[PDB]
Amino acid sequence: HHHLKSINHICFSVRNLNDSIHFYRDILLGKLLLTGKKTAYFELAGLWIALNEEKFSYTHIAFTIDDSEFKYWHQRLKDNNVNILQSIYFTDPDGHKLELHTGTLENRLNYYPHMTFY
Amino acid sequence: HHLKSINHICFSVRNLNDSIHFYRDILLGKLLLTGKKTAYFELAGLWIALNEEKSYTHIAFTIDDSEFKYWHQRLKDNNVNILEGRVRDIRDRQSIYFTDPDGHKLELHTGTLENRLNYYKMTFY
Repeated sequence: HHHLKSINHICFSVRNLNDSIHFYRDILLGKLLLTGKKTAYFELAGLWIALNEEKFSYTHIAFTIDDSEFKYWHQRLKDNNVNILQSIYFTDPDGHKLELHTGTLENRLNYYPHMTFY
Repeated sequence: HHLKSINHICFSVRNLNDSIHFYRDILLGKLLLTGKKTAYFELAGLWIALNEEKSYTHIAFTIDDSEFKYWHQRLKDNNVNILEGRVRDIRDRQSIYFTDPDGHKLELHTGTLENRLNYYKMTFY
């Protein structure tokens, strides 16, 4: 009893809202829901993302894709000049670190001997 | 051809034991795995990886209205760094803003995306 229920949304600061809208809505195929003065809201991978215009290495957000889609995503990111760093590692136009994976994190947990599993 | 779901989020932290206490004891997540400089948790259905390493972003979780006071008191009782929100965010049981031991800003909210959309009803797509 008493648990946080779910993720509610993520918020990212961005230098240029138009560049970020083409990245999230066209290259990553998220749904644009609303725009305002210096803001945009998307639904992407079931997650509300809020971008805030204000004209780094200590966090990343990873997303799951169908493994049969891996070549489609790698080619899509490559052919849209995305900064690329089975798994794909990349950034958005501001440098926020993102990743695509074709397996759950739990399935990696099953992969890993001197670690301690709970 | 759509991304399916969130896989996990990762944060770098200065002190793994202090972050385990924050995400697992205070926020009631579950510790799933540790390695020399690493810990993984499940929190609110989300997998969180922490990497020990000796603003531009925030992450928000949903809580029920009926649990707002429980959470606000729990964070205060644990000396968590609480940040100011809008006027009436506390009294109207809307939002709590705070940070983890490293400064990563987090939020608890009782309202969803549809509630925010209805509320704003800016350009609506």
